[PDB]
Amino acid sequence: PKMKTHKMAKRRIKITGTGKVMAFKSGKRHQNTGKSGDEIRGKGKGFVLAKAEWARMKLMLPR
Amino acid sequence: SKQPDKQRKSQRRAPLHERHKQVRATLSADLREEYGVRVNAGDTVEVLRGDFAGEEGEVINVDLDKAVIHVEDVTLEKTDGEEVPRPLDTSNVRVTDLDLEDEKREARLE
RNA sequence: GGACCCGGUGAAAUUGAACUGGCCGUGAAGAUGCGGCCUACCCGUGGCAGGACGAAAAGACCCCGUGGAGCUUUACUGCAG
RNA sequence: GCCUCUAAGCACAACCUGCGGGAACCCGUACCGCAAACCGACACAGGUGGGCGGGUGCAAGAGCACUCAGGCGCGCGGGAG
RNA sequence: GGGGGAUGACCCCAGGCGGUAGGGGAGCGUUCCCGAUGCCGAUGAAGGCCGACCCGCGAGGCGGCUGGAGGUAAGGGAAGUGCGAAUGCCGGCAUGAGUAACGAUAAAGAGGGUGAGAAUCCCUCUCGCCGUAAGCCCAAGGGUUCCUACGCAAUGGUCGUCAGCGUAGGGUUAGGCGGGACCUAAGGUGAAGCCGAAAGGCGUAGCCGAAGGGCAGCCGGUUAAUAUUCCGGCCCUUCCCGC
RNA sequence: AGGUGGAGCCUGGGAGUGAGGGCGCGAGCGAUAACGUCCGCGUCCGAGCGCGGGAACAACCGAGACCGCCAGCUAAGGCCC
RNA sequence: GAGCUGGGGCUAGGAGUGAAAAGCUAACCGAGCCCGGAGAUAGCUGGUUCUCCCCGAAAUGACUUUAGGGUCAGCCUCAGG
RNA sequence: GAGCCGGUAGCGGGCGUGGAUCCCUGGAUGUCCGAAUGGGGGAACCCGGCCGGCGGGAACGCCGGUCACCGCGCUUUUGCGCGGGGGGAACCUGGGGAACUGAAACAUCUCAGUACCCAGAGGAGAGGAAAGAGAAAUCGACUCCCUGAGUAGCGGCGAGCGAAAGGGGACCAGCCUAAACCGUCCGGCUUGUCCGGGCGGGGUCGUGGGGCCCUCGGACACCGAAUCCCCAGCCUAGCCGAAGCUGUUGGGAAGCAGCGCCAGAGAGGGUGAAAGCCCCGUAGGCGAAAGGUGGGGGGAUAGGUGAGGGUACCCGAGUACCCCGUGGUUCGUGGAGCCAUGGGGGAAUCUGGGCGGACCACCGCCUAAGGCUAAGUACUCCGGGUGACCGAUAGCGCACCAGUACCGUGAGGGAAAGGUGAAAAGAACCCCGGGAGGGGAGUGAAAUAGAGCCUGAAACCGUGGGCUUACAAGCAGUCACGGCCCCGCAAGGGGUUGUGGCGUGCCUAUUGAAGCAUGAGCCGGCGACUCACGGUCGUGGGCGAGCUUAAGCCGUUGAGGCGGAGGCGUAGGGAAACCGAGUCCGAACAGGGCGCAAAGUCCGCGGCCGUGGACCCGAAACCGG
Repeated sequence: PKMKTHKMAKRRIKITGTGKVMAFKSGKRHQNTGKSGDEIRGKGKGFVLAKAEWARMKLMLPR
Repeated sequence: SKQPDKQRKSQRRAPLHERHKQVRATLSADLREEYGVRVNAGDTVEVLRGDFAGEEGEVINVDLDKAVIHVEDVTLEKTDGEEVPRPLDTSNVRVTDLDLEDEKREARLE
């Protein structure tokens, strides 16, 4: 039987039929960061390769 | 009785007469052909195998017990000397003179 | 009084295996077994301890495992009272 | 056990005594037993509680040397030194 | 890899080929399930024992001797499968080694006797060791080890005709000795009573509980063994019926 | 450009070691001391980079071990025994 | 004599007892012993089998209560383009 | 159905077809212990009342039978008559209830409500007609299997834990009582109208019950039992039961050959070496009882409920509901409900009162705060069947004078050890010898099959023979050349070595090893990358929409075949609303994801990855009894 860090599955996660997977930018923001603006324009999404294998897998099945 | 060993279980552990079941057989032409129902046991016959094969003799002792019987004829002598009746391998056993001079013998088998 | 010679009895740890010499050199840096050399018949028993890194025991002194177990206080938390 | 007595029954039949007849069970004993028969896995110079512990000598005394009664020569013997 | 492969195979040359972790491909025997229009063997299943044909090989075949009954699959399937090796587990078997030990330095030696055979048994005569023990006794523990007639295979750290070893037979008797048929402390139980989540805890009286209390005898004889019990002579106690 | 010839690139499954040393050289430290360590450039060994040599000696000079015992040229290194 | 002792019992093993060293608790109690969690976990240690073919490793770098582990890279191998 | 006094084969004696041994079932004895129970007690022993013969009581008095523990009802009277407790491998619910270990620490968490202990029910308990579920105004007992779903979701959001309604399936199934309203009374207070307990009314299934007034209406509706025989199934033995013989190599044949038969029963096993036909009490197939336990099924028992409107109304509970403190639930303090309760307040009887997840309005559901309820799932001590299950170090450890010998005070541990043969025909007799044991004879196919006596290998100890050995080094040894010795694969090889020639053993871990680093004394056998569910690529192949749960049926062999809830692909993009081959950011045509079909899917077989004790053994320790 199987499941998955359901977690990460929650937060950051979720694949495209492409056989690929992505989660939201993730620079700094949302903690400390009076910082700047344009930097703001620094949170869309980030697709990390290689590892996204543990991931996907470990999730595998439903997502 | 549907397995190998349940044969020792309803033959000798059960009714010893079940071993009678063993004294089963036939014999000469007469009697036989005539049928085969209603035995005698300590009757006469003449084996049909083992060196002694094709021999003439009679039924001495219903040994069911040992699992077979003895045939005066069929026998042997020791080494000290004296003669003696050998063991009768139930197997090769023949009976034609169907012991029945005894009205009760003729009222069962022949 | 053993030890030694007789008769009687008759174990035991360790050990891959082995007919296992000294030298001066060497190799993983303290070699009977590798090189050169010198003495060198085959076996034994009564002994004498040096070497076989002899035996005993997978160091207790050491460090390493985000091992364990006991006592301590202004260590953390929690319970008993 | 001895004496005091309620309940209570004796109180010519309750207890004490005297004589005569009658009754008296259950289970334990052998031999070892400062010990090859007991604990130490073994015929292991280890331990194990009570009774006078015979005498002669030593100031006395279960200390001591010899021996009384009784016990035993150790359960492996010779032979060199 | 490439030049034509008919299924093999054959020819060129290029082209290497030492290899532990470790990666890919190919084969071998091992016990089983097929018996994909499969069955051998008393003139041997199989394992064993020994070998100068077949394969790179791990194995094959095959022939000679052994041994008492099996099982083989031409092909695919399945799996408790291949071992020096874990100071591995289990079993046997060698070492040292005919050296180390005889369990207290309280010593023996001689004559006869029995026996197949006696330093190691029996009788006997010298001699040594006890002697507060290497004494008899009561206990506790162990339970036939005790005696008698036979016997030595192993146990006796040598023998062994000896045994506290084997088999057989036999041995231990009590109104008064000890235990009970009497008594309680500790303690343990424990109707009632008291409190636990349940199991349980405590616990009065009464009961269990002993070489503590209490209670009626002793000396001699008598077998291979028993004995205050068996003999006998002497000394008693409790209960019961009668008067 | 390419004489080469046989490495190259992407996708994808299966891995192992995740700590090495030795030598030359250029640097660091260090008594320019160590078979010291510390980074680099090449090699080297990897428990077989097994054989030759330097006596012996992984290892430094030459060498790439498919197999062929009674062929032939050489390497490095040697040719008085 | 806080004397030695037999016999009878009481306490008990995270708790007892202790004229108290952590002693003694059925011959090694710094927390007994048997069965049970259970084949506890165990970067460490060993151990890790029949043949043969093909190629051919790393002992660095980056982050770690991580440094004698292991993630990702770098160097291997096989399938297709 | 004709043999026997059990495994004892041996001596000595005996019962038996005017139905013995033994197979069955129901019996009468059942000594002492053990819940023990009459009383005591270190079990298996020692003690007391009533009856009892009366018994030797030779001119003198005893065992036997018996009897009675204590907690439970209650005919209470002075209490007479019923139940219980002790077990029991595994499985069941309640009562109580833990660390390891994972999280690569560890306090939260996990292992778990597991392991253990306790109580107790049963042959099955568990549970069980709904103050239920959810929302299509849809569903309805409880349970269990598949599925839902590893989803919704819980969380130092880390390791992990991880529901349910709905759909498919097995089964079906429903009932009661306080429940003061009515009347009956019985007992009290003290006469009224109070509480009380036995009788009925009703004694609620899905809202009703009574009490009143008129319509009523005037026989098929059996449960969990109750009942009768019924097929009562089994209970052990029930018994028939097809068909060959000659010849033959053989110590033995059932083999090799010739003819011959069976047949719904060529299942196997025993038969002197392999039979359909020799034995088999087998499958063929029919058989079978007077006693012990069912459904099916037949009947009455049938216990039992079963229609109409109206009325102001009184009638399933002592605590619902609320505050705090825990539980269970997927819920780990949370926006956090339902149900269950530890303490404290302490409502209502049908416009009542909980519920649909804080709460509130409205809608929708349900009617508590007592009880009984077979069947559908679990578990093997028992008996049977079957085996790609084992063969004496494997299997349960234990294939038969083993949970016994044996160490342990105890709890507890806990072994080893099977095989002659066709049957004893098991070795009379003679020999050396105290014997054991060895030499002959005899059984015999063979005893080097010979009494722990089938096969009986190695290691290891012997007896002879070939070769070889005293100026010689290395485990090894292997290459050369020589002599002796044998040529059942001869002009080629065997074996042994005298010399010389080149040579550092073998394993793990190691930068590196001969090793002086460890591993191993020697031989034989055991002994270590497995299985399951998932997922993951590769491949062998069946359809492209592909594919099957659980179950229903069919089943020497037993033959699969139907089952269409589901689940992956059929677009995806997004937190979502939602849009959609387009979409999210945004107010901009600038990018991210995708479109572009290339389409899988099931299965088989594999290299792997997660959960697993899971490559195999290894410790110190923690936790329970």
